[PDB]
Amino acid sequence: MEAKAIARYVRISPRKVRLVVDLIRGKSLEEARNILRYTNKRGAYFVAKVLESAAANAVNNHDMLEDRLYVKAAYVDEGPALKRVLPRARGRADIIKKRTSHITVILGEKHG
Amino acid sequence: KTYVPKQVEPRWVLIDAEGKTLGRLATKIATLLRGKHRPDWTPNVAMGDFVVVVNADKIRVTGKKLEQKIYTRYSGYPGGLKKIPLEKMLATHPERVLEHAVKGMLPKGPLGRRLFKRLKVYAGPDHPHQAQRPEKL
Amino acid sequence: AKHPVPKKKTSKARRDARRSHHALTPPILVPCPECKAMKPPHTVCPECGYYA
Amino acid sequence: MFAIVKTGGKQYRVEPGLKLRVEKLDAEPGATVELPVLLLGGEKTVVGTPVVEGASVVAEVLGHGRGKKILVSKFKAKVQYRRKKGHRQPYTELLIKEIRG
Amino acid sequence: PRAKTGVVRRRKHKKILKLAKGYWGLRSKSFRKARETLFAAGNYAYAHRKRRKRDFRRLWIVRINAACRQHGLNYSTFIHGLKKAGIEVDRKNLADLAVREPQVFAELVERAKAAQG
RNA sequence: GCGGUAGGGGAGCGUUCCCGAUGCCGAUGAAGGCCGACCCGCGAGGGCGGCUGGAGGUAAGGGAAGUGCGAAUGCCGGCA
RNA sequence: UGAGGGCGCGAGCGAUAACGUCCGCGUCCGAGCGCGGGAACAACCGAGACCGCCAGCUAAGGCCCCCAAGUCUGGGCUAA
RNA sequence: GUACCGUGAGGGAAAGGUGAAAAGAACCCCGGGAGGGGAGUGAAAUAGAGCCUGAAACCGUGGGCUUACAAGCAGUCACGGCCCCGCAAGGGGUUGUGGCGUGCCUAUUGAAGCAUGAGCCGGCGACUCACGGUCGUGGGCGAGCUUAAGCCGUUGAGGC
Ligand SMILES: [Mg+2]
Ligand SMILES: [Mg+2]
Ligand SMILES: [Mg+2]
Ligand SMILES: [Mg+2]
Ligand SMILES: [Mg+2]
Ligand SMILES: [Mg+2]
Ligand SMILES: [Mg+2]
Ligand SMILES: [Mg+2]
Ligand SMILES: [Mg+2]
Ligand SMILES: [Mg+2]
Ligand SMILES: [Mg+2]
Ligand SMILES: [Mg+2]
Ligand SMILES: [Mg+2]
Ligand SMILES: [Mg+2]
Ligand SMILES: [Mg+2]
Ligand SMILES: [Mg+2]
Ligand SMILES: [Mg+2]
Ligand SMILES: [Mg+2]
Ligand SMILES: [Mg+2]
Ligand SMILES: [Mg+2]
Ligand SMILES: [Mg+2]
Ligand SMILES: [Mg+2]
Ligand SMILES: [Mg+2]
Ligand SMILES: [Mg+2]
Ligand SMILES: [Mg+2]
Ligand SMILES: [Mg+2]
Ligand SMILES: [Mg+2]
Ligand SMILES: [Mg+2]
Ligand SMILES: [Mg+2]
Ligand SMILES: [Mg+2]
Ligand SMILES: [Mg+2]
Ligand SMILES: [Mg+2]
Ligand SMILES: [Mg+2]
Ligand SMILES: [Mg+2]
Ligand SMILES: [Mg+2]
Ligand SMILES: [Mg+2]
Ligand SMILES: [Mg+2]
Ligand SMILES: [Mg+2]
Ligand SMILES: [Mg+2]
Ligand SMILES: [Mg+2]
Ligand SMILES: [Mg+2]
Ligand SMILES: [Mg+2]
Ligand SMILES: [Mg+2]
Ligand SMILES: [Mg+2]
Ligand SMILES: [Mg+2]
Ligand SMILES: [Mg+2]
Ligand SMILES: [Mg+2]
Ligand SMILES: [Mg+2]
Ligand SMILES: [Mg+2]
Ligand SMILES: [Mg+2]
Ligand SMILES: [Mg+2]
Ligand SMILES: [Mg+2]
Ligand SMILES: [Mg+2]
Ligand SMILES: [Mg+2]
Ligand SMILES: [Mg+2]
Ligand SMILES: [Mg+2]
Ligand SMILES: [Mg+2]
Ligand SMILES: [Mg+2]
Ligand SMILES: [Mg+2]
Ligand SMILES: [Mg+2]
Ligand SMILES: [Mg+2]
Ligand SMILES: [Mg+2]
Ligand SMILES: [Mg+2]
Ligand SMILES: [Mg+2]
Ligand SMILES: [Mg+2]
Ligand SMILES: [Mg+2]
Ligand SMILES: [Mg+2]
Ligand SMILES: [Mg+2]
Ligand SMILES: [Mg+2]
Ligand SMILES: [Mg+2]
Ligand SMILES: [Mg+2]
Ligand SMILES: [Mg+2]
Ligand SMILES: [Mg+2]
Ligand SMILES: [Mg+2]
Ligand SMILES: [Mg+2]
Ligand SMILES: [Mg+2]
Ligand SMILES: [Mg+2]
Ligand SMILES: [Mg+2]
Ligand SMILES: [Mg+2]
Ligand SMILES: [Mg+2]
Ligand SMILES: [Mg+2]
Ligand SMILES: [Mg+2]
Ligand SMILES: [Mg+2]
Ligand SMILES: [Mg+2]
Ligand SMILES: [Mg+2]
Ligand SMILES: [Mg+2]
Ligand SMILES: [Mg+2]
Ligand SMILES: [Mg+2]
Ligand SMILES: [Mg+2]
Ligand SMILES: [Mg+2]
Ligand SMILES: [Mg+2]
Ligand SMILES: [Mg+2]
Ligand SMILES: [Mg+2]
Ligand SMILES: [Mg+2]
Ligand SMILES: [Mg+2]
Ligand SMILES: [Mg+2]
Ligand SMILES: [Mg+2]
Ligand SMILES: [Mg+2]
Ligand SMILES: [Mg+2]
Ligand SMILES: [Mg+2]
Ligand SMILES: [Mg+2]
Ligand SMILES: [Mg+2]
Ligand SMILES: [Mg+2]
Repeated sequence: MEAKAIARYVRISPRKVRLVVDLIRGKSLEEARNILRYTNKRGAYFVAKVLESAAANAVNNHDMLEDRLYVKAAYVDEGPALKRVLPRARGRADIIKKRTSHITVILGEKHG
Repeated sequence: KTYVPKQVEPRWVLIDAEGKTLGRLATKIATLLRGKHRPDWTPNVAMGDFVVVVNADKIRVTGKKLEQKIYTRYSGYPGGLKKIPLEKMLATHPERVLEHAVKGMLPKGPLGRRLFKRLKVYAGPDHPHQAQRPEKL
Repeated sequence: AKHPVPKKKTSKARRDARRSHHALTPPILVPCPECKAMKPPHTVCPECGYYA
Repeated sequence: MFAIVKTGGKQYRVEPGLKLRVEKLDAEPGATVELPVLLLGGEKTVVGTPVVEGASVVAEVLGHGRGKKILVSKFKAKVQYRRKKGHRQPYTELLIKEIRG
Repeated sequence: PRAKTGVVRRRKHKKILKLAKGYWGLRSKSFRKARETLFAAGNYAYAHRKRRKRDFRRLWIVRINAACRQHGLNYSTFIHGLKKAGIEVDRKNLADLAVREPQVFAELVERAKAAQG
């Protein structure tokens, strides 16, 4: 069986966190835990959190053995970004885009 | 539906170059490189003969060509246009002229470079004796 | 706006081709002598201690 | 035995008994139609005078049919000229049998 | 009575886009680039529908000339003799007998030779 | 007999709306959407099949137009 | 529709210059940047494309290799 | 006639949609929350709350095919390999080699032009109507043809 978990509407650029999501893709739970634990990135926080919550969902709702689950799949999409007005020289005014991202991690049983 | 030739078999050949004129010999050689001599002709697969040339330094050529023909070659640098007469070309590596003459007559596409690889030239004679040494003239 | 400007929209293929090297490397770790937990080499870490 | 028939304005080679696609021939949907047009033979029969004067080949008109659509599309720029036609060159599938030349 | 653009403009577009698939880049995603490239493709197709003839004629001719040169004469002598022999046979293509059944090809070589002159 | 710009002529396709409508089609699933290598027409296009969707749709024959977009440094929005 | 243009031919203007200019007769492009040759080359050579064929014959141009077809036959010339 | 703009007169917007009923998701779980995973309600939760239907650009994940000696308006024709639907023959996807190939619209004597316009997608967008002419045209009548305002009627009923 597989077990999903999704943290949506995370106030952070998707492309940025994707670098982190790609670093744990197809890994052991322990492996991913360590990697995210010692990753120098900001996305590490949110990705690891939705990861842990994912494992929790897996064991408590899909009775898998934690001792052998892994990152079956993982990805991140773009949420409705936030446009913000931004001043500039000679009266010109450009708008900034405080983007956002939906992070998704799914796990599964070891082997059979 | 026209015949589609299956997996071919290579065919090595031995060709002399003593007394042979540059142009004509090079032309027949080029014709032999492609499979144009064989009724299984197919322009998109290339399956001609492994042409081998020996005694390249013995190639004839008419007129004051020896002293008058000039081989040009250019590097990206300014004034980098180098040019060497056929006399000095025969002074150093001689087969270079047969190779030039043949390549210049090959199809510009990649398979042309393939056919060019399938072409062996020396001036000894002797060669990779290998297996096949079928002489023609 | 002023002086230099991209003459053409960069193709997505070209863009990602640029992004080729952006990938991250996993942090290098070694198991510590004290606990079972992972440590980054030549550094001490909590849930542990040291000698001398 | 090898055989060369010339029908539909075109010359096909033919084995004894094989399915073939030829230009539409005005005949019954499933009868017999000898092709008096025939050249050469299996054991060599060079057709000196254009057609061999003493040979033939028999075939059954298996069925009529239409070819798959080929879009023709002319377009000359600068003068907004565009033309688009559909097309299906019809045909009959001949089934070859006896090679009684 | 008002009539918006409605379904129409989409449908049409979609249709053209259906042909566009297989093309590189925006040229297969964007309707406009798709249209242009489809035009050029249509013209190329129509032209190459005439190119196919020339191409196959040439291939055949080369093969014929080769196998014919195996016997001693060139393609010009071959066709001269063959057309002079009365054999309007063999739409040049069917000289594929160079490949399979080359003996028949050889007898044809003779029949062309003697009738040539 | 049939290259074809400006241009003239002929024949058609689709959109909305009315008569045909106290009708006929629609939960055994309307309109719209996604998919197709199938059917028909030279073509605009019509039809069938699978999926989605959830309350409308409108024959044959006629009628009337806010009726067909790829460009206007076009307009609005979305996104690179 | 009333900016036309190139080429050949007959003149003016210019300088028996111009991808110059202004007329006259014809031609082709324009509207044939559709097709084969002229390496590429709107108007020079060939030639007026309704559609399909992996049929045939010709045109200009060519028939040593790139590149399809004669290193064809017979007879002279040229040594650059 | 609000937000917002302008000292002022004035300018001037966007923004409608759960479901029959809120039955608006208790309780457990991860989490600081946000957000989810069960469970439950419901015909449907791919109706989960700016929530019916969810198109295109655009961004991602997995898969099939493919590429690191190759010169390209990105296509096309040909054969071949790998992959896939099908008894059959055939067909779909991809692209290896080979032949060929100077974007679209516009403005032009002439464009592939180093002339103009378009980043991309979706929606809005341009030959109408009124009266009066003019030829053609389908009909009614014909040395005649036709009424206008109005009145009567009706409430898509026409008549005088
Ligand atoms: Mg990956
Ligand atoms: Mg943070
Ligand atoms: Mg085929
Ligand atoms: Mg010489
Ligand atoms: Mg070199
Ligand atoms: Mg190429
Ligand atoms: Mg070599
Ligand atoms: Mg990618
Ligand atoms: Mg230490
Ligand atoms: Mg008939
Ligand atoms: Mg019968
Ligand atoms: Mg124009
Ligand atoms: Mg025009
Ligand atoms: Mg419109
Ligand atoms: Mg493709
Ligand atoms: Mg031919
Ligand atoms: Mg005409
Ligand atoms: Mg016409
Ligand atoms: Mg015009
Ligand atoms: Mg309406
Ligand atoms: Mg009504
Ligand atoms: Mg009604
Ligand atoms: Mg129901
Ligand atoms: Mg019912
Ligand atoms: Mg039913
Ligand atoms: Mg249904
Ligand atoms: Mg349903
Ligand atoms: Mg409607
Ligand atoms: Mg409708
Ligand atoms: Mg539907
Ligand atoms: Mg019709
Ligand atoms: Mg269709
Ligand atoms: Mg259809
Ligand atoms: Mg349907
Ligand atoms: Mg209702
Ligand atoms: Mg109607
Ligand atoms: Mg437009
Ligand atoms: Mg536009
Ligand atoms: Mg915009
Ligand atoms: Mg931006
Ligand atoms: Mg005037
Ligand atoms: Mg004038
Ligand atoms: Mg002028
Ligand atoms: Mg004038
Ligand atoms: Mg004129
Ligand atoms: Mg003139
Ligand atoms: Mg002309
Ligand atoms: Mg003009
Ligand atoms: Mg003309
Ligand atoms: Mg041309
Ligand atoms: Mg040319
Ligand atoms: Mg030409
Ligand atoms: Mg020349
Ligand atoms: Mg020249
Ligand atoms: Mg001439
Ligand atoms: Mg047709
Ligand atoms: Mg003739
Ligand atoms: Mg000449
Ligand atoms: Mg001639
Ligand atoms: Mg010669
Ligand atoms: Mg000679
Ligand atoms: Mg000679
Ligand atoms: Mg001679
Ligand atoms: Mg405010
Ligand atoms: Mg002011
Ligand atoms: Mg105020
Ligand atoms: Mg406004
Ligand atoms: Mg409701
Ligand atoms: Mg919940
Ligand atoms: Mg706090
Ligand atoms: Mg339901
Ligand atoms: Mg249902
Ligand atoms: Mg709410
Ligand atoms: Mg609704
Ligand atoms: Mg929705
Ligand atoms: Mg959605
Ligand atoms: Mg979507
Ligand atoms: Mg491979
Ligand atoms: Mg090299
Ligand atoms: Mg090229
Ligand atoms: Mg593979
Ligand atoms: Mg290709
Ligand atoms: Mg390859
Ligand atoms: Mg190619
Ligand atoms: Mg103007
Ligand atoms: Mg210029
Ligand atoms: Mg300018
Ligand atoms: Mg201008
Ligand atoms: Mg423009
Ligand atoms: Mg611009
Ligand atoms: Mg534009
Ligand atoms: Mg737009
Ligand atoms: Mg008008
Ligand atoms: Mg008038
Ligand atoms: Mg008049
Ligand atoms: Mg009329
Ligand atoms: Mg009447
Ligand atoms: Mg009348
Ligand atoms: Mg009358
Ligand atoms: Mg009045
Ligand atoms: Mg009046
Ligand atoms: Mg009244
Ligand atoms: Mg009443």
